[PDB]
Amino acid sequence: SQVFGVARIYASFNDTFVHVTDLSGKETIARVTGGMKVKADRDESSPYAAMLAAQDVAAKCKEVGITAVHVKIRATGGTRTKTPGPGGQAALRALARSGLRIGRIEDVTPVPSDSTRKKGGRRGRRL
Amino acid sequence: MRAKWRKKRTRRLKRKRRKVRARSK
Amino acid sequence: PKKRASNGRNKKGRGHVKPVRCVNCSKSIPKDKAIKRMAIRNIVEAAAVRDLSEASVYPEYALPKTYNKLHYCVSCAIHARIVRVRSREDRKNRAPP
Amino acid sequence: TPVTLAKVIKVLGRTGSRGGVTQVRVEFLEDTSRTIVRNVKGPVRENDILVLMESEREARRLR
Amino acid sequence: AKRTKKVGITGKYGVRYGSSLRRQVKKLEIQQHARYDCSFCGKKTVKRGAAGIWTCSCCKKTVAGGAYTVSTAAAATVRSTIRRLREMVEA
Amino acid sequence: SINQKLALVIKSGKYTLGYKSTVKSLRQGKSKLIIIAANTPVLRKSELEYYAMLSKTKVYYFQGGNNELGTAVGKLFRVGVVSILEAGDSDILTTLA
Amino acid sequence: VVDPFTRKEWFDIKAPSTFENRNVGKTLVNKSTGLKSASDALKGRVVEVCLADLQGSEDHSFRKIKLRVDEVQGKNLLTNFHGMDFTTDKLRSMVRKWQTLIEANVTVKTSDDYVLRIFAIAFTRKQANQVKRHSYAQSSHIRAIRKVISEILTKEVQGSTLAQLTSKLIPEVINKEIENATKDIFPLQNIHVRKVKLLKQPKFDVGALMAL
Amino acid sequence: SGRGAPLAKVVFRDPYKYRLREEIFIANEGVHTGQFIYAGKKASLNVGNVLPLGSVPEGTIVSNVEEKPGDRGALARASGNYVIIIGHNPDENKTRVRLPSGAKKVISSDARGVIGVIAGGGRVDKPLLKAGRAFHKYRLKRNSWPKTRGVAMNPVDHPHGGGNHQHIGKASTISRGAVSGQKAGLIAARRTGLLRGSQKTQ
RNA sequence: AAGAAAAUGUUUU
RNA sequence: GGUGAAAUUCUUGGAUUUAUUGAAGACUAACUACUGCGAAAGCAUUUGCCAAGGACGUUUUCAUUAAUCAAGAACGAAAGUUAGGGGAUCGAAGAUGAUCAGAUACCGUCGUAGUCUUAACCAUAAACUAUGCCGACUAGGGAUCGGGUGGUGUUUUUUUAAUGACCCACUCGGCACCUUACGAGAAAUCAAAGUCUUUGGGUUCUGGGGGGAGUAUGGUCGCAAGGCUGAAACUUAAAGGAAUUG
Ligand SMILES: [K+]
Ligand SMILES: [K+]
Ligand SMILES: [K+]
Ligand SMILES: [Mg+2]
Ligand SMILES: [Mg+2]
Ligand SMILES: [Mg+2]
Ligand SMILES: [Mg+2]
Ligand SMILES: [Mg+2]
Ligand SMILES: [Mg+2]
Ligand SMILES: [Mg+2]
Ligand SMILES: [Mg+2]
Ligand SMILES: [Mg+2]
Ligand SMILES: [Mg+2]
Ligand SMILES: [Mg+2]
Ligand SMILES: [Mg+2]
Ligand SMILES: [Mg+2]
Ligand SMILES: [Mg+2]
Ligand SMILES: [Mg+2]
Ligand SMILES: [Mg+2]
Ligand SMILES: [Mg+2]
Ligand SMILES: [Mg+2]
Ligand SMILES: [Mg+2]
Ligand SMILES: [Zn+2]
Ligand SMILES: [Zn+2]
Repeated sequence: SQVFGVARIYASFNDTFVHVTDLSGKETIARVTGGMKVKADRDESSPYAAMLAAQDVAAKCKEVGITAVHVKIRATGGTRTKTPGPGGQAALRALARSGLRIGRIEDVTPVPSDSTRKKGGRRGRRL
Repeated sequence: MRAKWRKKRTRRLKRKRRKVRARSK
Repeated sequence: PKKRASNGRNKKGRGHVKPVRCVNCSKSIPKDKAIKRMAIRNIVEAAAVRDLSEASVYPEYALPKTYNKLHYCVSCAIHARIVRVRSREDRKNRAPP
Repeated sequence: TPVTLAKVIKVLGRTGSRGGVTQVRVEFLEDTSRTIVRNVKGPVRENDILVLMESEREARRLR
Repeated sequence: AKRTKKVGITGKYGVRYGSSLRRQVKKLEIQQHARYDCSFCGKKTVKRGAAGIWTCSCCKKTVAGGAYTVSTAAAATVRSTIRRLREMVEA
Repeated sequence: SINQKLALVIKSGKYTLGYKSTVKSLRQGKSKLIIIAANTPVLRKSELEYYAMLSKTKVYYFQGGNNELGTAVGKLFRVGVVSILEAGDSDILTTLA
Repeated sequence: VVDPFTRKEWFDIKAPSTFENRNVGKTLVNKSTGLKSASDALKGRVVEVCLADLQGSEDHSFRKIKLRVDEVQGKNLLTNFHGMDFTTDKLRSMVRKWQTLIEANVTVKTSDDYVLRIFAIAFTRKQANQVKRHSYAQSSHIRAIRKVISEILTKEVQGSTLAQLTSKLIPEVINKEIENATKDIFPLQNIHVRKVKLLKQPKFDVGALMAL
Repeated sequence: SGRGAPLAKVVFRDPYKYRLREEIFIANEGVHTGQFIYAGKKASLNVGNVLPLGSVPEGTIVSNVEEKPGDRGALARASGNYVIIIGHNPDENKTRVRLPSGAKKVISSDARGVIGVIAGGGRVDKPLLKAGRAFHKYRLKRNSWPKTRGVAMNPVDHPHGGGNHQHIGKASTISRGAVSGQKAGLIAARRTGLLRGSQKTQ
């Protein structure tokens, strides 16, 4: 009874992506970012920017014909963080609040069965 | 001086000495 | 002198333990010495569990949890208050709070 | 600009570097089974009506 | 007795051409002049003809190989890769 | 494994080593099993299989080449094919396939 | 300035032929034109749907199913089984400290031509009266258990086609078979078939696809 | 003679006449005498077999590859060289491949290649060590040795010739549009000097 | 969740 | 994208994101522990092969064959060296962006060598438990790993039972840990760092105030970097350890 897409919230530090696609993932609908929603070069990862981006994504999705989204939340993953950015929760809450229906939330952060050498040297970032 | 860099400076000085004596005959 | 009776790590009878990278600064620290914390937070708390439940298409969704093992170096753990400097007698208490 | 008001049901505590902000859990006057946490500048006490420009932003502490 | 300390086969070159070049030539000449086990008859009788040709004195069978060794590391990895791909194709 | 059974056959039973004696045993009908080295030429292997199927004799294919078969039979020379004439106090004939 | 959603048309992904429910949803694809066909743009798409949504029962909240559009009939995308995986949440929930994690994986060919890799997982558990707090295996138990699981998976395939194995995974009879076969080796609380990966497929055989 | 790679003489039966056709392949390493070579679309993926490029899986190592179907081998023919199949395009049937120089090339999928690497690899790793060895190397290739330096000639003989000291005098990087007699030195060099950095630019 | 800059101080008592 | 904030940088020849395949090389997360094995360096995907090893069990065997060890050897992280292979990632050098008073430092973007492997070198580390090995004795305690023994044990099906797992009690061996110290120590602390002025079980190695200095010189090993061995002249009243109050 519902038309379903995929939410694809990639919440890194320094940015968040709200990328609604079809159930296949080949066809994309309203990929929008906090970098497009604010202009400060520092606030791209802010939850306010994530919320505004998710609101725009939900608006364009409801115009296209999507009514529900299965949510796939991810961090940078790989070797870098594994911890979802500050914007993922805001994007998810905003999609929920903007009239979109929500389904089957899953954390799809790319996690190595073991990694290539992580960036930073053996002494790490020294601040 | 840190002892590691003391050792490094001594090694450089020691190579310089070998080079100077080798230039001499 | 020797600050910690065993060592600032957990390694007796091994000699070598493969290193891991700190999640915060990427410094190499032996896995036995790394400060390891498990994060089992619900995938969406956001003061919004009720919002996700109301917006969900399923009755009784039973929303999932995100699991994440975090490894800190000593410097990063102390700076980020994962662990705190303790008194000499308190250092010998391995019990978690 | 949507106009929404809430009422302070609890005063959590002082926040901000200089202690100027007050943390209040507020219950929305309309759809009163809804509470959000908000950051307030002035002096706040319980059962005070706050006016909200935006409805949805869980206020986190100001370090 | 031991006739040379380190030059080995390159003692034929005298003092010419430089120690490092003679060392490289020593390693490759020993490698190319060694006898190798025949993969068909099981004898250590495979010797080089011209570069890339390795003939077994027994059973008279010759194999294409590396210039100075019967099989190169590239040869091992290509044989393994083709084996893997062939097995995937066939099953 | 097959090394233990072969060693016990050498030390207790009867065996012959080599293509000519193996074919002789097969055409006399007095061989119980023939073990062919992996690096035996395929024409020789096929001829041995033909002789074995004519004499209703079992064939086992050794995992190693002639060097490995010689080592297994306890000799210092390469062995292309072994013919077990009597198994002795060994289960090599029955513990096959 | 272009609004590409005007030239997209919706197709029904009539994805399974036997699972519970033929409907998994709809997708969109650019309209067929002179030099670019929608059936070409489709027919390679993989839709990954939860087995709970595909069976109607929430006890399959993990075990997502991958379904590949293989042939198009008139706005309906007929798919076939492409693979199956647990969800990350369930995998991370099962993996716990103070217990041994036993993993087995096999590469086996189905009855007709399908080549698959099956990943099965199991976790050691304490007995009811156990006082010891970790309940680890002795790794010879692990080797025996992995041998048993490999034999079980290799037997369950090669006697099953893709459809038979798909109908066999849903009731999880393999899991209970692993439990029965390894219960006399070590307790093994949390036996599962965590993944099915499709490595090579036969000739497209639209006749064989037409099981729906 | 003059070829680092050994050659393999392979005898096939003539499909239309009763006779043998002997072909001279370049010997892939691992190929032995008495080995059966299978050439065609239905040949197996074994070293020394000749298959169309479209008939081999991704990552296949081939040699003596045709640029066009039927040119009977153009690419990866020197000793130790090979071509990697990096992809197929069945529609508009083409194969993307990695050439020994590192170039990406698109070849018709019906062009053929021999599974494996060309034998005689590692040949250039041995120092020639002697002008005599270079003389004998080029005696069977061509009259390209020894080579006189242009700075050592007279102005009449070369652009670099002349001067009271041996020196080029002007830049040795020569324009691609220069004419015959001007192209001495580094032709159309994108850069010069010791190579510091990474190659295979995106 | 985290939070930029910060060098120096003569000798003896 | 990246950052504390930026900028270098890439981007309508569509970057970032998505989906689908594919390849390369490295690596073996989670499980993973005051857990295991090894002489140490070390060692973590499955399976096969090949040899090896400790502990336990033994009413098996030999019968002092033993302990520690100059000389002499074998192995010996990382980095580095030589020649191939490979070169995904990270990344001495270098290029750059930024910060700065300067900043060819920290931070960012690239990136050669290296990182991986083969065949040879090198032989060093805070190679640490800063604690030689063998042996005996001297507190209490509970866990844990491997083996063994016993139980009216529980569970698991096979059909009686029995192996498996678990529980209880003991025991041998091991990684450790908790308390107390008869005891030791300058103390921190230590079940060994105890059984030492009430000084002796056996044995190897090392030190004799701080520099000069692991320098010079000679020898030896190494392709080299360097390793091993190794002074003195002269100089100096402290250097240093542990703890106490600020
Ligand atoms: K000139
Ligand atoms: K004075
Ligand atoms: K590299
Ligand atoms: Mg940005
Ligand atoms: Mg700091
Ligand atoms: Mg201190
Ligand atoms: Mg160590
Ligand atoms: Mg020249
Ligand atoms: Mg010249
Ligand atoms: Mg002249
Ligand atoms: Mg000129
Ligand atoms: Mg001129
Ligand atoms: Mg002149
Ligand atoms: Mg002062
Ligand atoms: Mg794109
Ligand atoms: Mg693992
Ligand atoms: Mg273990
Ligand atoms: Mg000695
Ligand atoms: Mg190295
Ligand atoms: Mg030392
Ligand atoms: Mg002194
Ligand atoms: Mg002090
Ligand atoms: Zn850190
Ligand atoms: Zn031979």
